Amino acid sequence: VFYSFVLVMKPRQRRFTSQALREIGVAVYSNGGLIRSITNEGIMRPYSRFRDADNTPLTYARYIILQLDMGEEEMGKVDKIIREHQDVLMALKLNNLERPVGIRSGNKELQAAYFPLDTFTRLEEEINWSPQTSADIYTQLEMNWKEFSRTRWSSFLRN
Amino acid sequence: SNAYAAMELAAEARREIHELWLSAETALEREKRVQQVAALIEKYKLDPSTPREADVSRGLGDAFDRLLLLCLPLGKTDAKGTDNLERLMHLAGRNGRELSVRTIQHLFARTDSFAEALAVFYTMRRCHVAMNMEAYYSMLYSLQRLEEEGWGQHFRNEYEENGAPSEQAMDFIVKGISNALLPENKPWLGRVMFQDRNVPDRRY
Amino acid sequence: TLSPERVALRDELARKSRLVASEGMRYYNIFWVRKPLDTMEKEYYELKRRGVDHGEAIRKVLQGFYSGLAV
Amino acid sequence: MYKKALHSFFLKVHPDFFHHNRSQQTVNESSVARLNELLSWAKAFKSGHLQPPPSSSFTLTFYRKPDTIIQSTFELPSNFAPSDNHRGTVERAVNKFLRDLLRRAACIDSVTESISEAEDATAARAEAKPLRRRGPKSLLDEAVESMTVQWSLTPAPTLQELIEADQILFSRDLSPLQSAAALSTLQRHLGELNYSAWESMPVIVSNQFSIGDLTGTITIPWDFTPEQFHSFMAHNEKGVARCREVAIQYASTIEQLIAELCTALELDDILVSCSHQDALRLMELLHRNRELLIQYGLSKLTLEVGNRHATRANGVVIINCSLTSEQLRPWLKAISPKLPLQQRLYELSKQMLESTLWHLKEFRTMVEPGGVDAFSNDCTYAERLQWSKELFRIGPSLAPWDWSEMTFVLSPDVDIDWANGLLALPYNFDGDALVRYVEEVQQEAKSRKREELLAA
Amino acid sequence: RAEELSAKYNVPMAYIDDSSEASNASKSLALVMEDVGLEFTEDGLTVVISALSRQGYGTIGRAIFDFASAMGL
Amino acid sequence: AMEHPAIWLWYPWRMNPHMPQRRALKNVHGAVFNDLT
Repeated sequence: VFYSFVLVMKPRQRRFTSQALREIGVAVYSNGGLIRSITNEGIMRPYSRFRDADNTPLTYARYIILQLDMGEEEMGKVDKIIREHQDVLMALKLNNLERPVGIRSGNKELQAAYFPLDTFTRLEEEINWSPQTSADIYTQLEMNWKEFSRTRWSSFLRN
Repeated sequence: SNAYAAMELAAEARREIHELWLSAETALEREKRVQQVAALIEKYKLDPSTPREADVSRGLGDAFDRLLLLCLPLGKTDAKGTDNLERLMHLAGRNGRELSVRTIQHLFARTDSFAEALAVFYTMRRCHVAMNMEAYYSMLYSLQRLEEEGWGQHFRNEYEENGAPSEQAMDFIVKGISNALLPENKPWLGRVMFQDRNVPDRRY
Repeated sequence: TLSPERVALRDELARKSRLVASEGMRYYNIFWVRKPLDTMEKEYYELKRRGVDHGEAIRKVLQGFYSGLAV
Repeated sequence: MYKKALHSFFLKVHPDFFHHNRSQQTVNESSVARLNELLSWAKAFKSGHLQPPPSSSFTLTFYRKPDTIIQSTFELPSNFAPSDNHRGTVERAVNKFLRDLLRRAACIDSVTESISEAEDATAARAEAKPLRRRGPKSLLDEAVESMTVQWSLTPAPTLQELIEADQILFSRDLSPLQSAAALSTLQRHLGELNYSAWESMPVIVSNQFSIGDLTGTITIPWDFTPEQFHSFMAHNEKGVARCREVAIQYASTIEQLIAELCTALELDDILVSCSHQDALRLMELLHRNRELLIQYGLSKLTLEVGNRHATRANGVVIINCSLTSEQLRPWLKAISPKLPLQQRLYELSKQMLESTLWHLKEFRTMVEPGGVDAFSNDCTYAERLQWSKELFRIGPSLAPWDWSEMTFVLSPDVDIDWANGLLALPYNFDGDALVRYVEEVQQEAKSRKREELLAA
Repeated sequence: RAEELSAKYNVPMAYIDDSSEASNASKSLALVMEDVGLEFTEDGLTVVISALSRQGYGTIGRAIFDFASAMGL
Repeated sequence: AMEHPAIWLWYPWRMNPHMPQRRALKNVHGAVFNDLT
């Protein structure tokens, strides 16, 4: 992934959030960029209540992961569009996607010994792992799991 | 019993390929040899349009490399020997196996002329097969040695009728081929590449 | 000690057999697993004699191991 | 040197590859065991302590695969002694034997056996005229390593792993302690005499001497000498081979019909609760009338095979064993509207089972207890899911205390045992009250420690 | 066939018997060197050449050295 | 095609003792990249 954003948005109506995401995608595509992915993560209750433009503390918020491939000047344009949006309370810019964290400030001998195509070609869920994600889930995809998981409920149906 | 029956005829596929390879008769006619390997392709369905789950060629292993150099040299008049080579190389490029250095050195050793070796080069370029960097350098050295013997037959064809060599024939003896990957006027272009520190020299 | 290529092979085979035995078959009372695991090893060496592939040999070995566990 | 040769030899004649023939497999097992003890006393002779061999001259037989019977004799010199000057000529003897197994196997070069014959000739010439001298492994030293680290047979299972294997059976009609005398003193120090090829056979303890009444087991009565069992297995080895072969064939002909019914009807698994000899007729009847099952709405549903025609609430239906072809069509027309209800109940049951297994896994990872059992009591899946989610909700609150000695179990009544490891909870329990109870227990412990420190 | 047999399997030329005059010469030399306690190896011929050289015999030890170096040792 | 001649004596210490090319290639790869700042 070239760039990723975690958009925290106000839980408005469906049409307002749809228009906000549509304007964000239009600003991405008009500057000559590509959307790798956009995923909605539902409404969760954060540990800190963000304030909107009219200084109202919001208890709930919607999280959206946005993975993009854009040029850096155009990414600055889209970031200035996103950070000045009325519905976006907070959005961090994941700029450590091509190079992993700890290489630049870590060991000096282990600085040019990495491969950027290892991290650039995979998605953001394969770089920053979720708690439900693990290596055995990745090995299950290449092991022909359809012919093996058909017998996993043969003991629980009778009890 | 799908996987057991797939390896039942595959062990028979490795056996009957080894039957006509154990012959290895150079006195056998090439027209009688390219019809036997063409019958073996249509028998075991070696076309890459076969479904890959019931593919019998992935179970051949090292016997597939002996089948690849079995269709060489090809027929020049019928121009159908390339079809026996292209069906095996499109399948080899689909399965993604590397041809070894000993295989390609034995593949271009069975090539008679310079025109047939360019057919093998542009078939494996079209079929997108993988190999080692030594396998590419030993291939282009065989293309270098096949053009050199082609001019040696030409400059002796004019020597037998004229009785004396020309100045261009004697200049071919000293210089030889100018444009070459591994020319003889700089004998150090195969030391880093090859593990044996020596260019393989074939004789007839 | 153990040979390191055999170490990597046993690591891959154990990681791929633990998922088919635990989550796949849901069979925890399996007896004498060393004989099918060494049969997996010896079938892998039988397929590496002819030198077919790497992943496809693991596929056929896991299919034979699944059939043996079903039997 | 001899690593590739012995590797290919043990790749050829190993008994784990011979599964089509059991007699070839057990002869290869006996030959591998004889070769292993042969190389064992050869290394013992090379070490310094000399023991008499179990056989001075014997013919060893292996089987080969064509992808073929290899017989070779081992002979000893007639002047054999445990003295030091015979420790060398036996080293040239077994090295004469092993290449005799390697020449007939056609897996080595003749240059390699010429090298070994030249090495034995140098040793024989240097044994006469004494010399002096001041390292690669030989054929024996590479053979023992290639035997032990790669091609060793799997060891025989012990009695403790045979207890939990459901392989040790006994008829209780004799007595409990008759079976205990048949087990304790006849399996601990008598298991060494039992063969390695015997270890696949389950053992029932019954009245008579026979080779099986069930599918693929063998019987043995009240207390026996191991020579009697050795003569018993040497008397009817063909029957105990054929019973294992017909048991494997029976399991395979069950599993192939199960696999074709799973792939054709797009279901998960075929369940059976009756005798398989009567279930095979129903399975082949479903195999013949497979397109009639495709024509009806019988798909994506597990099928149980019982004795009563009934339908379980979690989505699985029960089909009787005794069923004819002319009775199959009214039976299919009887339960035809009930099939999508069974489908939606099966999907709901799978979703609830996945949810409660995820909640129990998160409870096991968060609080790390001694064990969780929610599948004990026959309850609905809603009660088990509610119990698992209520335990998952109070997971972080029980986190400052370790519960590695106690068992969380589902019960119809509250039971909090602290002297034992028991915490039995109903499906509808207030987790906040349980947190208050453990907080009051900690308050009791803290007040007891404070009063103990104030008393001293 | 002994010249490529010595090159393929890393065996010296004196250790291969092809019923030659050189093979019979190496057999007679090894049969004599077994009687004095040596082994007909790289280290035995060093003792042979040194024991000849300490008693004169420069050309004889040089001829034995040349026959040893020609026959693979 | 021909049968090999018989080997009449052999010692295991002869078998006791491309690799300079591998060591030089490793030293070249070290001096090109690995031994740098």
